[PDB]
Amino acid sequence: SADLRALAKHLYDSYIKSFPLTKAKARAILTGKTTDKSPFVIYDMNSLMMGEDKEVAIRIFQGCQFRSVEAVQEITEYAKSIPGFVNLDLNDQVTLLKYGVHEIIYTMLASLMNKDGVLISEGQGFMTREFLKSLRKPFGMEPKFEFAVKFNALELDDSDLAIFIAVIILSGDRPGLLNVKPIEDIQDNLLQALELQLKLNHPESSQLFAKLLQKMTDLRQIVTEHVQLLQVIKKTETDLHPLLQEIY
Ligand SMILES: O=C(O)Cc1ccccc1Nc1c(Cl)cccc1Cl
Repeated sequence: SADLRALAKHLYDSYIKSFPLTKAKARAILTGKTTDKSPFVIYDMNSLMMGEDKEVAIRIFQGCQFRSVEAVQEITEYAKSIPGFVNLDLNDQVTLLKYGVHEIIYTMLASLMNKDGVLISEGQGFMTREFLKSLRKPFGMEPKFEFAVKFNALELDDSDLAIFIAVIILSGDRPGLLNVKPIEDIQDNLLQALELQLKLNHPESSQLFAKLLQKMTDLRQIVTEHVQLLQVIKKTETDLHPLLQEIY
């Protein structure tokens, strides 16, 4: 039990060290807290180009593409610090990440979100949900917002997210994995540690562990729909990053 707690601290340390915008910073920026600075708000085309100070719809997709890329670099950096990940068969490390990064992006994306919009550029900016929903065509972050709303109601902090994200990466159901068993061995560990952490950090909360695993369903749905859209865009525009091209 003391070992699981120690494993939780490790993941947390590494999470802090791998992701410069945490959920705690992001919430401070959103709630006008004096620990951090207020963002500029992008709510329309006028304030959009007013906010680039700092086609529009194409410019914002490419922007999301560039931010996704950095996300992958940071998530990759984080995976290397999960005990046993770097000991795994190389082809599988690549496999696990290739299929997990999207799921993690949306998880941490919820960290940047409220029912009214999302933080961007390390909290410097705040693009509104309506402005995005009105962006066209095609430009329709709306399901990401609905998951965010549901997701953020669990009220997990960064030390929760750190373990949960580790679990996601270590998914032995990932397609085309050579050796499944060691990955599962690691995930079982992460899982058991997530169980204890949620039981210690949210004691009044019931079945939060179960509730937190169920959300992995929602994540699959989101990512499938995302990939479909991106494939349609790829055939309606002739002219992705070498990392972006790799995952897709
Ligand atoms: O612009 C932002 O920072 C939000 C954003 C949009 C698209 C893709 C990624 C990100 N941010 C982001 C980053 Cl930079 C790292 C880890 C997880 C997330 Cl959600």
